[PDB]
Amino acid sequence: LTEALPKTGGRNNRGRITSRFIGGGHKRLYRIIDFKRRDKSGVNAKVAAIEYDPNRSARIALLHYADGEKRYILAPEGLTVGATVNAGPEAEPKLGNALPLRFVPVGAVVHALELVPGKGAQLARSAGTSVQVQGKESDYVIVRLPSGELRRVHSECYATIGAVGNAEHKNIVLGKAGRSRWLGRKPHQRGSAMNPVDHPHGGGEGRTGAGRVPVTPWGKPTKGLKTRRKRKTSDRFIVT
Amino acid sequence: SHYDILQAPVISEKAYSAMERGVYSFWVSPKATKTEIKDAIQQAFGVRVIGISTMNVPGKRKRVGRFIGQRNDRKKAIVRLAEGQSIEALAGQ
RNA sequence: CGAGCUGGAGAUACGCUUUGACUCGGGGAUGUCCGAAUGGGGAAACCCACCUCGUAAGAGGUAUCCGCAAGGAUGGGAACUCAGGGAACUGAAACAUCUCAGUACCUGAAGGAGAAGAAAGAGAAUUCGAUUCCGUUAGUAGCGGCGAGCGAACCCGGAU
RNA sequence: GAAACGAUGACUGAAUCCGCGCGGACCACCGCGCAAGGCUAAAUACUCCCAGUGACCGAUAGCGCAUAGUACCGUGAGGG
RNA sequence: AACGAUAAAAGAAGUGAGAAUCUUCUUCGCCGUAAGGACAAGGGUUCCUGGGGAAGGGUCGUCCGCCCAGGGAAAGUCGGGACCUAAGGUGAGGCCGAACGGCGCAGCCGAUGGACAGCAGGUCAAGAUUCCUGCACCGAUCAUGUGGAGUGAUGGAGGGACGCAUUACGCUAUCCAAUGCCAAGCUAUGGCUAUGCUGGUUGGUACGCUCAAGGGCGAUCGGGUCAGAAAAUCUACCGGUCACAUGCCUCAGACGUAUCGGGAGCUUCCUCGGAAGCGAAGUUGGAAACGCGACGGUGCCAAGAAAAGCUUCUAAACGUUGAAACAUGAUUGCCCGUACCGCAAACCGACACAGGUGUCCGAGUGUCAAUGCACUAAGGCGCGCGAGAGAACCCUCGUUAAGGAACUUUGCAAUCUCACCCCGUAACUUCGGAAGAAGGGGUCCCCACGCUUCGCGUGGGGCGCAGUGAAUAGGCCCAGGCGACUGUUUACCAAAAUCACAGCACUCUGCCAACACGAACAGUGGACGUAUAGGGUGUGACGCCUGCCCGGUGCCGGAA
Ligand SMILES: [Mg+2]
Ligand SMILES: [Mg+2]
Ligand SMILES: [Mg+2]
Ligand SMILES: [Mg+2]
Ligand SMILES: [Mg+2]
Ligand SMILES: [Mg+2]
Ligand SMILES: [Mg+2]
Repeated sequence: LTEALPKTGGRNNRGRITSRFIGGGHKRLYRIIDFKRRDKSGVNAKVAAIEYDPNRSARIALLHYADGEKRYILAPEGLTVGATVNAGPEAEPKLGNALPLRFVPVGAVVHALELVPGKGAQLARSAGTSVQVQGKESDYVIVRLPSGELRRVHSECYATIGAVGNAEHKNIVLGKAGRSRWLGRKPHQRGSAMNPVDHPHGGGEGRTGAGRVPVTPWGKPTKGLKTRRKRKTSDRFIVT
Repeated sequence: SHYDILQAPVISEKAYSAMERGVYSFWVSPKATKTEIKDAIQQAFGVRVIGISTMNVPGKRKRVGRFIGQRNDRKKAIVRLAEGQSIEALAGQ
């Protein structure tokens, strides 16, 4: 049980319900996690403890850097209490060390991957997710992201050795409605159980369906929702 | 100034018997706070107040005439003086 | 002004008045608190401060936007004026262009009025000579699912 | 529309008085004007308020009121 | 027609023009986890006193929550402000927008949370942690004395700081019992003559070598600057030195002593009923919190506000000749709330309306237990028409010969069953269940003996038609459809086979994500998340499974 900030609940924007469903669940305080790790380069840290920290799905390791500054870090699958850890270019590719992709070997499994130097971790953060290094290009490294997509991440971006913790959300089977409620409000309200007024599927006389669409107009099974943007150049082979 | 503030003394059977124990009651300005009320009595009567308690009082009448009526609005201050009590000759009343 | 007055209040008491009350004109001086509201806060009319002078009482100051400053501005107006924005019912015996109509409404700015105004003009006389307003031209010329229907201007006569 | 002229959001972007704009595509000729700077009384519109008048009303009329935006209704706008 | 719940009433005495209805006495009946009592909201003088008697009061009023007049409401310590922050609101500057305006960091506003000093009694007709009496406490300013030097932000750190379930030990509030104590008298109907009957049986404070469960705590010298913007003697980290039991520190509460208080009643006067004076006893044993000791123990996953006050640090600063702190005087003590109604005749419901309304206290006997059920204390009330009669019919009830579903759309309705203990218990199954299956027996009173008690067990005896003797109080079973299950819904004709659900799938989305709100190159939600995540569609536990057709339509992919 250790220090953090309060994460007050909210399911609607500066007015009305914008992200559908979302509502119940326990109180939960926000724990500040170290995603950047750069300002602690060269300083060694000891894994004080791993902790149950909601807001995440992935475990959290309580780190103590020899200077006195205690920081929380995404605990990776394998990290134990007492195991030392360091950040920077001058840092070994060992369990829990933060080092840019240029110093990171090929085929070597990583997580907490950035996208722009500084900013912080943005890829493979959930438990069990990992990015595997494919092979260095120019001032960019090709990687295999959790989805299966290949991205050009510029070598200068930090990473953490190993796959993310919390083994597997598998034996977690919820079981009863209300385990869902311990977290988020009655989800999936069928649009076919709605009225012509309410949603496009809604209406008719009994059980049905006729054209396949979401809440508003669109269509959902197979329809490229992606834009014709810049980031497409720093990307290779999408599908799955 | 002094001489304003304390509008009138409190008449009633309870104020007259409170008098008999050196305790004086007045209808004062509803805005005239305890300290200002303390000073005004102290000066105008030439006596020291050892304690002061006060409270605001509402109104509302009509006998006849569709003139729904209206309030009046007071504040009643009740003071106790140190051992050598009495106020003027307007205490024996 | 010249004997009354003491508000409607018709009610008793106290009184005031030719050393000119009362009422009528016209200027002053007071003018709590809220309200643009303006020290800060606020569920108007309440709560809480700081500065300066001051014998305590008490008096003055503490909003933002223009500009050296002087000095100006915020808010309020029944309708009328111009501007930004701008419907539908309705009519077309249905309706979509069209109509209702740049009407209703909202919003901004302002005044006792405003707007507009001193020809890169009107129009065919090598006439006129800033603008507005009224008469008339004239339901003309023209517009128009050339349908419903819409509808000028010059000339000339006047207000100025 | 044969649709000129004004105006202008986007993109362009001239001449300087043997110059420039217009005269209902457009060209010639004839004719009327000086843009891209500003100010401006008067006649005109209205009626919160005041006065005068009326083949206007006179208490179910005339303003909603012989005075009330009250009583009363409504959470409120509002209605009365 | 009705006069607003079937919780009653009776008589006597009084008052008055007038009395079923107002007052007083004596009974009666009704509530008593309430129909008693204390708030909050809301209402606004309805409160008390004297008077009234037109309307209001479903009747009558001599009365009232009505009408008139007078009065009553007292705070340094209670609640709110002069303190703090949450959601939210606002917001100089800053980001957008035809106008009006929309956002938005710090800050500010905002309690429903944090913080913080007073307890016991007395008493107006009507106020009381507010007034009076007794004795406290808090802050500030100053006077005196001790101290003899530091004080220690707008900043740092510690602290405030927080779940759900279950539970060990001590306690108190509070409750019971008795041939404990104290007080008052008397009783007789047949008895008792007190070992009967009735009532009362200790609060505040101070001091105390007295008994005491339970709760709380490491101390100090160092090292790195790379951590807290900087500094720190503070805090974090690593290390060295004594950390078993103990050891410190605090004492819920009990006991003793003293003192102020209260205390059953007794007493004197009385303008009819109050006022004043006095004042006994303080036991032994049992029970006992949701309160207190306490931030205790254990277990669990869904992982349980912030900010100020507070404590500790240094920056700046004034300073060491007059410090901070302690101690004893004195002085000081602002504003608003405080009556009354407040599960209701004073609030919301047009109505003195069978409805609704958040919190707290809520006694005794009996009953495994209990805030259930019956009766009942304290207390409150008999519901603002009444009186007769004893028809049809209608409503709410009790019993019912013989029969027992023949009723009917349908056992609709109403019976039967009904608590606790012992015995006993089926198919089927997901191995939990089905189960309170089904069915049987016990149940009161006395005495003896045995034992873990309020008690229970064995034995013998007694009484009635009958012993959970009244009240509360499952009828059960076989088979099928649908839906797995708990759950949700049509406020006011539909509770369901609807919706949701755990689980499955297709699919989209690489992050300024897809998607969604929006004047908007604003802002925001998805998400302080990141593909073991998020959107959308469908199916709907679990088991076995999920086939054929790609022509048309849509979606993805090709391009000569
Ligand atoms: Mg008449
Ligand atoms: Mg009027
Ligand atoms: Mg905000
Ligand atoms: Mg009867
Ligand atoms: Mg007869
Ligand atoms: Mg079958
Ligand atoms: Mg079901």
